[PDB]
Amino acid sequence: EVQLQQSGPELVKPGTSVKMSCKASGYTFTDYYMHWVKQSHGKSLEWIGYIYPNNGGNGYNQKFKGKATLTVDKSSSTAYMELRSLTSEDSAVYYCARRGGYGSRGYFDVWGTGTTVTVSSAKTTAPSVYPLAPVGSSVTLGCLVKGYFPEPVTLTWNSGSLSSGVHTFPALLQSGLYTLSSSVTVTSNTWPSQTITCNVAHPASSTKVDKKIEPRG
Amino acid sequence: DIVLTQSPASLAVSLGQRATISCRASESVDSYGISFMHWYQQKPGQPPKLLIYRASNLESGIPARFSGSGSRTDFTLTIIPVEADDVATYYCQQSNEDPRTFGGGTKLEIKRADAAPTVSIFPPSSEQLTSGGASVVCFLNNFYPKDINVKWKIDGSERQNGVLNSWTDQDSKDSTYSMSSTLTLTKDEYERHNSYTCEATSPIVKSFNRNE
Ligand SMILES: COc1cc(S(=O)(=O)O)c2ccc3c(S(=O)(=O)O)cc(S(=O)(=O)O)c4ccc1c2c43
Ligand SMILES: [Zn+2]
Ligand SMILES: [Zn+2]
Ligand SMILES: [Zn+2]
Ligand SMILES: [Zn+2]
Ligand SMILES: [Zn+2]
Ligand SMILES: [Zn+2]
Repeated sequence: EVQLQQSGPELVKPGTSVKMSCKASGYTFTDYYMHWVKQSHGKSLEWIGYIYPNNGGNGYNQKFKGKATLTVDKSSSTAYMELRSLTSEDSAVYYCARRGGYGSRGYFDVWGTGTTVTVSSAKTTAPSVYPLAPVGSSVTLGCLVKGYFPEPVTLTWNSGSLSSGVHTFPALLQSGLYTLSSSVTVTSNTWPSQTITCNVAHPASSTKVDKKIEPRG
Repeated sequence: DIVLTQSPASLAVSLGQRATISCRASESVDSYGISFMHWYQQKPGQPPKLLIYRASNLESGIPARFSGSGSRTDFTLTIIPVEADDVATYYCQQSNEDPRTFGGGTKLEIKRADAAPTVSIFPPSSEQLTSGGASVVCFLNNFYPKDINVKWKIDGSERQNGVLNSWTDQDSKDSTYSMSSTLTLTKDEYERHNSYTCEATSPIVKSFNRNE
């Protein structure tokens, strides 16, 4: 398997710099050109530049000339991109991508896992997690995750053993803070006799919370 | 730069039917008689994945339901038959000259039969009420098409804003959408009224009474 493993999400302050990595495995790193691409939520893809690890040669989109710097560490098979003078226009997903084919005009054959950069002054804030119990054949329960920053959180049901019948809704910003919710629908004979618990993790605050959904009243 | 214009922006296609997506380039992207134009699929929350390279070559491991053709400035991607899990954004991209450039994307949606949402209403949890906030949550699950109206009423009177609505992407199995609608109020304001209703459009209606 060809793998391009990118570094995790960064919350970084306006005007500062951020450096992100792409560790390659499953091929000889120095035989392929590594390119970088920006995707702004979650529409346009834009080509940034490239670097050849074999010899060190590199090139840029004019647009990114004063913004991005590409480097490699050959011994650990890793490409780096550093972005400078950050503004909220730099908030985006960044991909490394390996050039395939035999020449300069090669397509991208493998894309990296993506690094999300959030450019913000705001502080890391742990979510509050609230169980949503009901007020026929099926019952629907919920989980409300309110007041965190930055993205992401991960939300599962019963550690992930309950994945059928789940809808986890995209987070939205309210008052500079994220909120998300999730529903799970099970058969009426399942809960409350069988317990159902929302699991929420927000790595940026090292918080994990399990909330059991209990019958109201 | 070389501009790539895709059409349409959004393509609705029934299961089993053919999808065709166009990409026009503002100049030829041929060199040596070879068209340096590629197609990628991007599923929501996922990195792009190569489908077709050099206009017509099917990438290893991509199903033969996908194909490409064209040359110079005019390219098409075809999916036949379309399957429920082809919902994604499809991107064309030229590599004939620097800088590489991509089209704006085409979103594939699956046309299917209308479906009423299953609607569930949830009062503020008592944990939340202990902190001065009150959010009332309505889930509208498994409906089609995506454009639904959700209305809140407090003691039968309509309310916006404090309303936040979030849709899922189209489900890759049953081609439905779901959405959540959250009404956020102060705890003071929540406890000044008794009757809370969410309505989805004749509308599907869920209510509760705060005292019951
Ligand atoms: C007539 O010249 C041909 C022919 C082929 S062929 O295999 O499709 O016939 C090519 C197939 C693939 C080519 C590739 S690819 O492997 O990176 O896709 C690049 C170039 S390039 O312009 O030197 O970058 C080429 C330049 C000229 C090329 C071809 C490529
Ligand atoms: Zn131009
Ligand atoms: Zn040209
Ligand atoms: Zn569903
Ligand atoms: Zn009032
Ligand atoms: Zn009232
Ligand atoms: Zn009653």
